[PDB]
Amino acid sequence: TKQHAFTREDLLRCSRGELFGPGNAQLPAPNMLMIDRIVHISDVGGKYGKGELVAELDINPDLWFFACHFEGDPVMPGCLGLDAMWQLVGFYLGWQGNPGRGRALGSGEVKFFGQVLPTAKKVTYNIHIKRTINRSLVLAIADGTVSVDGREIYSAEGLRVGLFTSTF
Amino acid sequence: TKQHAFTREDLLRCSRGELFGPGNAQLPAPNMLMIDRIVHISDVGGKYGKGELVAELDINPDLWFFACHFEGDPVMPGCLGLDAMWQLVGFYLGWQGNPGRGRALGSGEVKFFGQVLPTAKKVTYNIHIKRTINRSLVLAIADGTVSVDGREIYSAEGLRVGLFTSTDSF
Ligand SMILES: CCCCCSc1ncn[nH]1
Ligand SMILES: CCCCCSc1ncn[nH]1
Repeated sequence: TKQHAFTREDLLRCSRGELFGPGNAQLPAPNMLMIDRIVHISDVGGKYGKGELVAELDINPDLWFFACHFEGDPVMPGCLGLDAMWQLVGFYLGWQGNPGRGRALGSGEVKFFGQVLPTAKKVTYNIHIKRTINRSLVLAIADGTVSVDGREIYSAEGLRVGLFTSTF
Repeated sequence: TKQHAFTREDLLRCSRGELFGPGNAQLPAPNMLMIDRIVHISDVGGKYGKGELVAELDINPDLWFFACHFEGDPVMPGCLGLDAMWQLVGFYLGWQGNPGRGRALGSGEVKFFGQVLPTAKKVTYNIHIKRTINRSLVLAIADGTVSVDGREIYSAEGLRVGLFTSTDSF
């Protein structure tokens, strides 16, 4: 029943609410959307055996955030790479067929120890689903890392995203 | 260490690199800047006795992020409120007179347990500096909370921001 890779246009469709349906998970649209394509997604395998996503974002100097962050010293904001990981975990929940709107619930340790310059080519996200809880509220817990051109730069442990039937 | 409150235009000046000077801390400019004003900043008091910042962001429905996040369900992204806390801690380091460019280093527990709708009036940030380290790299550790119209919605423990001179590597 399941598609395992998505193009930018599949994601934009999701952003309109047309991939998972109305009242279900949506990715944000530009300029908040931090994913160009989902290269792989399954509910088996991964670090913990409970699924995995691999996603990419193409970089070029003209990306909007580089001009305002910072003047004379462009660099992609860490919060945006962080948010991509939440975006992806949300996407995963909706992709599993669960109903409701997505909201990030937070995380454990987050680390930034590198940066994305405008001279980079591609950012890649790797997410490992640790647990899904299907009680009175439905939620996913995952670890994620963000890499730029092969090199690992951010990490986030215990990312939490939850789904809300009635919008918190 | 002298001025204890800043206006939006002080912050835009900072964003140009004209408040703390070249090679020192800068806030980002719009649309990444998540602060309209810093209502209070000192290096004494706060939760831990090592300083405090209180800052505000005015909300209105036409803020850019509401239109793309999400279509049919606008809500301020949590990462942006989070980033405001890092922006503020960075600002604090430069305001103390330390040299170097700011980079968020991460945090411990982050919690989102409410939201900012476009019908809100004002987001307020409260940051408590826990520790500053002035070793070979200079950095600040702080807890912060984000509130909307009086109500507490996000919290971040162990926010870390560090300063990087022209010799310091990333
Ligand atoms: C203090 C302003 C927060 C923006 C910096 S985001 C960042 N990228 C790599 N490290 N940190
Ligand atoms: C499902 C997409 C993940 C982004 C939700 S961002 C958020 N807004 C208020 N709390 N958290």
